[PDB]
Amino acid sequence: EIVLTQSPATLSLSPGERATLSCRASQSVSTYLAWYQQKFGQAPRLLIYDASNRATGIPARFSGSGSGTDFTLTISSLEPEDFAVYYCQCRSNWPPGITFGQGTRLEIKRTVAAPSVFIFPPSDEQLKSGTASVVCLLNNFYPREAKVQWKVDNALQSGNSQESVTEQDSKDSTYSLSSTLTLSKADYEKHKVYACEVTHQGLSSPVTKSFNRG
Amino acid sequence: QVQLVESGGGVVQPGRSLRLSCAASGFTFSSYGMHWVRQAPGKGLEWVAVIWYDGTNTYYADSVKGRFTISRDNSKNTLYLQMNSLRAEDTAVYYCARDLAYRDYVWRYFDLWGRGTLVTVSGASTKGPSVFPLTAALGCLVKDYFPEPVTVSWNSGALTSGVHTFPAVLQSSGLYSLSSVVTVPSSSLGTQTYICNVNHKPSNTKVDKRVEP
Amino acid sequence: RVQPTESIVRFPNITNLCPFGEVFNATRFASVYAWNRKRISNCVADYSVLYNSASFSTFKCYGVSPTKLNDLCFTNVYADSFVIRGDEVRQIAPGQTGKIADYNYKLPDDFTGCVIAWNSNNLDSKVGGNYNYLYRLFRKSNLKPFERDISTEIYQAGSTPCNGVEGFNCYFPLQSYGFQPTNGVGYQPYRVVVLSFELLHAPATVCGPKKSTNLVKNKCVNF
Ligand SMILES: *[C@@H]1O[C@H](CO)[C@@H](O[C@@H]2O[C@H](CO)[C@@H](O[C@@H]3O[C@H](CO[C@H]4O[C@H](CO)[C@@H](O)[C@H](O)[C@@H]4O[C@@H]4O[C@H](CO)[C@@H](O)[C@H](O)[C@H]4NC(C)=O)[C@@H](O)[C@H](O[C@H]4O[C@H](CO)[C@@H](O)[C@H](O)[C@@H]4O[C@@H]4O[C@H](CO)[C@@H](O)[C@H](O)[C@H]4NC(C)=O)[C@@H]3O)[C@H](O)[C@H]2NC(C)=O)[C@H](O)[C@H]1NC(C)=O
Ligand SMILES: *[C@@H]1O[C@H](CO)[C@@H](O[C@@H]2O[C@H](CO)[C@@H](O[C@@H]3O[C@H](CO)[C@@H](O)[C@H](O)[C@@H]3O)[C@H](O)[C@H]2NC(C)=O)[C@H](O)[C@H]1NC(C)=O
Repeated sequence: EIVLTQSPATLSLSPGERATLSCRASQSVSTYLAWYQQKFGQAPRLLIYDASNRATGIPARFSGSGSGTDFTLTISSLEPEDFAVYYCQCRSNWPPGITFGQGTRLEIKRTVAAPSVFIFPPSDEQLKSGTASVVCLLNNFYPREAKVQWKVDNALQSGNSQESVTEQDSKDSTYSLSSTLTLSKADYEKHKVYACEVTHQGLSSPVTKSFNRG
Repeated sequence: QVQLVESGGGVVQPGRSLRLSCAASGFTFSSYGMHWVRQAPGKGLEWVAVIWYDGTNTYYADSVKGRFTISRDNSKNTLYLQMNSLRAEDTAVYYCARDLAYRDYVWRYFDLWGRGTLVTVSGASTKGPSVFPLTAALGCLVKDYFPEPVTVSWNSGALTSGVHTFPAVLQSSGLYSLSSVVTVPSSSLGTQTYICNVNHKPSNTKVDKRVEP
Repeated sequence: RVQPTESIVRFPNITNLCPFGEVFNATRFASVYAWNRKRISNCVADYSVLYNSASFSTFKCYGVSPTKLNDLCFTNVYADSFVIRGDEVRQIAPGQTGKIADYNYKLPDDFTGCVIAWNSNNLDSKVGGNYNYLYRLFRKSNLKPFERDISTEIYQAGSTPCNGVEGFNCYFPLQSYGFQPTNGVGYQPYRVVVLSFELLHAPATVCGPKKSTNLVKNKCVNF
């Protein structure tokens, strides 16, 4: 069974430069691996099949190379149609099937910009329905990786709050994050200080946004 | 006219069945092989099934081995795909796909893709969203809604810049939620009134509320 | 006497797979003009190993769905072995023109057989090219179906015959492929085979697999 190994996990670069991805297949496949380009929400379209053939509808700026268990795609000059995710796929015999990769996301260089942290205390409106929810919002940060921790009596709560990140907006090439903790009303009354901690590459020290109510 | 258009997107309970269809057009249906690839929410592509250009022999992934049926009826130039014994993981965007090769049996590349149809599974029943409250930023958090999609706007879309609408996520209760926010100048805080207008078309629950500190 | 349907049964069990690895996995094939061929008989022809091996490249078969073939049993299986230029692969088909179709190989028309080919660059090449494969450029007319010619007799473009020794216009028939480990996809060495299923009014055929099923006993009258 062939299980595709993709490197680097992600790419971040300015347009106009040379972007080279690697897909090292687990075991030899001769000449058979193909590349798929998916913009967020759009329909994936084949780019390369046979690992050096430039499929139709592909401007000549797209090049790929490799055979056996080394396969890499190169792009000479990135323009916004190409800042997307990208996959490598190939096929298998035992059990017969097809293996895709894990995916490789593309990001734009710009001036590294630290977050604006906000915290949104729970509203009494939700209390009318017997549930408590609190959202901690991180704004205009880069790179994607970041970290959020709740503190209620210094207790770090994990597995109880769902964090979502929007995809890179066009205008400023930035990200936004926000994580909503869901809590039983009883866990709402049990304490009065609620605080959120942010830790990110753009921050010299952890950044705390908090409030005292309950 | 060389396109595929999928069909049959929907919601069903676990243990029951659904059958989808893909419409083909612009090309000879009975000369190319067809695949079904499913894109689970927030994850990568996972091949599901294939069919030879004459549908005489077919292959299925392990996760659906013995549970799904792939078949093509060239009479209407429609591809189909049945499901049996659906479980929770099966939620996905099913992209019907086209083989690359003309009259070849290899079936190794996907050269042309249907737009992808939502398919979702849960025991929850359709229920409208509960939009809830909350320089300086603010917005409304939208809670406990099922199924998708929900389209948010500020002042019926009067403003769009510095606006974030966040992906829906699934919580254990069987519903979805998200939130929508925007940053405003601090000085604007009391000067200007903000009303968040949100639509959820399938239940047509048009509820709109002002945000006031 | 009789009973509800389900009790019917199959599989007068046998086994003994046969030399299809020994043709697909040969260490070396002969060239086009010297295309190899061999009789295969008195075996079960298991193609379910052929399909699902995901190491073939441009695998098609005319005239019958192969999966439905596996029940239909033929005899005198005779299958080929040779190698072709990267582009030329498609041209080995019934009723097709080109360069091979005239002077190196002609497939019989209305051919219900298989053409299985592939890419092989990892072994059929070396630094500077493995000059062990040659092809013909000239011949007096078209070829018949499934016949060979290896010869030092040459075409005469002009009037005066070339007396054996190559000259400016003798056009010595055989020229070699130049394969490089870096050349383009269209120029890769495609190692290919072909099967034909000829039952030439020939009793005592030899048949193929019919995979299995698992017995259930103590149920009468149905077989
Ligand atoms: C040209 O040459 C090619 C390469 O030499 C060759 O490809 C090879 O083709 C053979 C065809 O038989 C094929 O063998 C099969 O293997 C099946 C799965 O086992 C493999 O492969 C998987 C994934 O590839 C690995 O996970 C396995 O570990 C094993 O690979 C290796 O195993 C060795 C020894 O353990 C390890 O040291 C290696 O590390 C390991 N590789 C890796 C990468 O880790 C196997 O299931 C097949 O047999 C069964 O077929 C059916 C299921 O598909 C069953 O119904 C059937 O009963 C068979 O089950 C048993 O198979 C046993 C095999 O030893 C028998 O002893 C048992 O008797 C039998 N059961 C019964 C009841 O009888 C099959 O053996 C190779 O995988 C394949 N490899 C490659 C790289 O291509 C081509 O076929 C050649 N050409 C032609 C025309 O043949
Ligand atoms: C029918 O197909 C089978 C499939 O391999 C052929 O193999 C052998 O079948 C015999 C049947 O008597 C098995 O004999 C016994 O099986 C038991 C249980 O498996 C085992 O414990 C004994 O030691 C003994 O071998 C035999 O196991 C089986 N082969 C293997 C490797 O297990 C059989 O030859 C086929 N029959 C005909 C008539 O073609």
